[PDB]
This record gives sequence, structure tokens and C-alpha cells, in this order.
Amino acid sequence: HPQGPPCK
Amino acid sequence: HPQGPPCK
Amino acid sequence: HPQGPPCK
Amino acid sequence: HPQGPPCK
Amino acid sequence: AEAGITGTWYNQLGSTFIVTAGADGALTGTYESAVGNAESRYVLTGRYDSAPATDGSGTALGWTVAWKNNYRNAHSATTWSGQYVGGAEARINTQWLLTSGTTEANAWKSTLVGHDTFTKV
Amino acid sequence: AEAGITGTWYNQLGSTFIVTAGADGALTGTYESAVGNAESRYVLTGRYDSAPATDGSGTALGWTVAWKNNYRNAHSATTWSGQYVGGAEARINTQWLLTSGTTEANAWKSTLVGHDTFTKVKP
Amino acid sequence: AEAGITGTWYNQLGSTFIVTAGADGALTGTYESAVGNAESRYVLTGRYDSAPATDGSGTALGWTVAWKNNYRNAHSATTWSGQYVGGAEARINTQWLLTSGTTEANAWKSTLVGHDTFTKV
Amino acid sequence: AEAGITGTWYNQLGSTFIVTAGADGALTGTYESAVGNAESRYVLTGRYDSAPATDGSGTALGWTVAWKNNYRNAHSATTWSGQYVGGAEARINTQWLLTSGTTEANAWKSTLVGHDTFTKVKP
Repeated sequence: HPQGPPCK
Repeated sequence: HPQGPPCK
Repeated sequence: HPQGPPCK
Repeated sequence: HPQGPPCK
Repeated sequence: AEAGITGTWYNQLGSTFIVTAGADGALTGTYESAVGNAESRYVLTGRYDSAPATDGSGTALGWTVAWKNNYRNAHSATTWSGQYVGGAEARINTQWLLTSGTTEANAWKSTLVGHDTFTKV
Repeated sequence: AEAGITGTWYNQLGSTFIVTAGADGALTGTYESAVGNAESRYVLTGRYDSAPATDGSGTALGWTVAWKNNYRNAHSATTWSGQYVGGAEARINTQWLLTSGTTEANAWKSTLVGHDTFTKVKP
Repeated sequence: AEAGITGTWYNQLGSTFIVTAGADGALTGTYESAVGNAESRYVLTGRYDSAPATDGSGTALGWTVAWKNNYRNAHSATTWSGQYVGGAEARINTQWLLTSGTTEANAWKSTLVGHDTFTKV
Repeated sequence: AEAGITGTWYNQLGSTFIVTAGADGALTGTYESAVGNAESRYVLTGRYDSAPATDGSGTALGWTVAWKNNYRNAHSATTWSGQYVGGAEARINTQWLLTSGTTEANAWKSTLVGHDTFTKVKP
């Protein structure tokens, strides 16, 4: 989601 | 506060 | 989740 | 309130 | 339905909300408080997500109202986050956050939270 | 004060908030997700309470971002409510609500709540 | 009225809550979910504020339910904060927080918030 | 795991939380306000989800404190919902709701929301 940090 | 009900 | 409605 | 910091 | 958000809405407390939804996601209007009054009107600005929702979903949106107008300044602001559901009985179901400007020492209790359901009735 | 708020801010997750506060209490700008290239920008609109606050009190404000742009549509919107605290190290402390569009049945779990603190980096 | 909190309550989703309020502030009971089922029952524990409230106020209380029983473990817990209002139509009006156990990377969306009104009907 | 949770914890405002986690998922203890002498202690009860969590996931928990004891009665109650994260530096991250008993008319503003992080100090 564009509101969480980057992905793994 | 202007977000509540009236003060009647 | 056990907090929601049923899965009917 | 017992949940905030100390007073002034 | 899409711009079914446009119109006048009322909530259980008596407040009225008048908004215009722009085709690209904007929400603009006035929010008026207690008594209706004359200048119990405050500006509101927001955004809504325009989507296909085959699965009968509501439309996510949110808006803010800073509680200051040319007659009052309550040093606070409210943001409502929720969704629009249209139909015979359209409703906007929200949860809101009201933050007041405080000094550090009172910052822990600067925010109230609640919920409101708005209808066009 | 509009100036202090205007600028670029970042929060602990790595997201970018670029805002301009107008004299009429308006807030406009873009919000970018935590790292991730150029097309991670969304429009935000908000309001701030221009306070006669000679108390060392923060300025209350709020804004909304609908998570839809020309590349993505997450069918959700977030609203941040908080206070701007100026100084050499200005901060905007917020609490947010993220609502996703759901069907009648999952409405009960459509809203997430959290908090973010933004640090100012540029004017 | 004081131990009018004791009893069986229902909310709009269908869940049932059975509680005993102790004379010193304790709240103990079972919370059962969907279908009624058999072991859709989870333990709940809470506290309520026993006060004089001449000014017709509600009674503040709150409770928690960890979503694990000998048949399910949803790695989450819900806390309800609200107030009891008695009368011909007693109600418990709450706002709740449901936190799930996540890993750091998902901690930003570990908590849902909502509201529920419970009645004895 | 019950052990890790059991102990004394403090948060950034200076409050004290002393808790014992039982094997049956129960949480009991006392909560003390930020500095202020001995009679600032209140009873707390909660629950934690004993997880098979071999994911580096936190353990979900929650507890309640009604702000009434033999010295004071604030006619309010707070509930904290959060996760326990162990390690050498264990933390309990929460979001809380503080509800005050109000009349019908002010019910709309009876609930405050915030967040607190607790650091463990003693077992």
C-alpha cells in the first residue's frame, strides 16, 4: 500500500 | 466546539 | 476473524 | 489525569 | 452512484455538510454546525477514490474542516475518513479525529475520536 | 504560520509529503510512498487553523489523500489529523485513519488507525 | 444502574457478550462470535469505574478479548472502551481497537478501529 | 511468551506498568501515573494471545485501567491495544482509547485516542 514502507 | 450539537 | 459477522 | 505526565 | 456524493448531507448531531465532488477526486464544500446559524459555516476540502467496484463496495473518501472562519477560531481541526454507499438510502459512514492545538504537556490528549453517519434526509 | 508548514517533509516509513499552506487556511500538495520511483505521487488537500497561538501551542491541521492516481487505484483514502510544532526542528505529529471501500459485510474492518511524525527537510 | 452491566448483551453483528461486574470494578465473562457456535467463546476481562454521577452520566468501562481459545488462535486481540447507560433501554456504546501480531514491516497496519453499540435485546 | 511480558515497564510520559502474564492468557497488575508519590496506583486486567508466532511477529495483547482507586475517581477508563515485541530490547507498542463518562449531550467528545510505547526495565 502506498502508505507503508518499501516491500521486502 | 462547532463540531458538537447545539448548546440549547 | 471471530470479531466480524458470520461467513454465511 | 493519571495517564498524562506530571503537572507544571 | 459516482457524483451522488454531491448534495447536502445531515448527520445525527444536526450539522449539515454541502459538497461538490469533482470528476477527478476532489471534494469541496461547506460544513455548518449547530443551529444552522449564519456563520457556523466552515470550509471543507477532501478527496474521494473514483473506482470500478463490481463487488458492490462503497467509495472511500475523507475531508478536513479547520475550525476557524471570520467569526470563530477554535484552534482545532477535524478529519473524517469513511465511505459512501449509494442506493435508495445513500449514506456516508465515517470515523473522525478532532485534534486541538495544545502545548507539549497536553499533547497526549490532543485528539478525540468518534464516528458519524451522514444521510440526505 | 503558512511558511513553517510549507516545504518538504518525511516520516519514519520513508514517505514524502510536499505541501504549500495558503493564507486562506488551505493545504495542497503531493504525497509519495516510501521510496519506489517517480509514479508514487498522489494529490492531497487539507486545511490548517491559522492560530493566534502565542502559547507555544501547535497549529491544528489535517489533510486527505485518496489512493488513486494514473498508475494505481487502491480504493482507499487516508486522512491525517495532527499539529504542526515549529522551532529549528519543526515537526507535524499526526494520528491517521485509512479507510478502504468494502462491501456491506466487511465494513466492520474497513478502517486502520496509526500515527506518523513528519520532519521538515526543505522549504 | 450499577450492576445493570451484569447480563447478556448483543451487538449489531450478532456477537453475544455475557458479563459479571464485581462490586469493586471488575468485569469478567465470555464473548462469543458468529453463529453462536459452541467454541466461538473467548474469555474477556475488563474494568469499569464505579462512581456517583448526579449529572446523569454513563459509566466508563473497557474490556479485552484475546482471540485464542482451545480451538482457534487468530493472533490478535480487541479492546473495547466506552460507557454504560442504563434505563429502560440500557446500552453500552463503544469504540474498539483490534490489533493483530505482525512483523515490523506490517506493524504500520496492525490496528483496525471501529465502534459497536451493545443492547440486552 | 508470558516471561518476556511479565515485569516492569515504563513509557515516555513516565508512567509505570507492572504486569504478570499467566499461562492461561491473563494479564494482571498495576498501572502508576507519571511520577507523583505512592497512591497513584490503579488495577489493570488484560489478555494476551499466546502465539505460536515463529515469524518474528509480535504477540497481540490489551488491557484496561478504570481510573478509580481509594484516593481518586476520574470517572474514566483507558484500554490499550498493541503488540509485545521481544529481544534484548523488548517493547510493547500500543494505541489507546480513553473514555470518560459523560451525559448524553457530550457523548460525542467522550473518547481520546493516542499511542504509547513501553520499555521493559525489570522482570
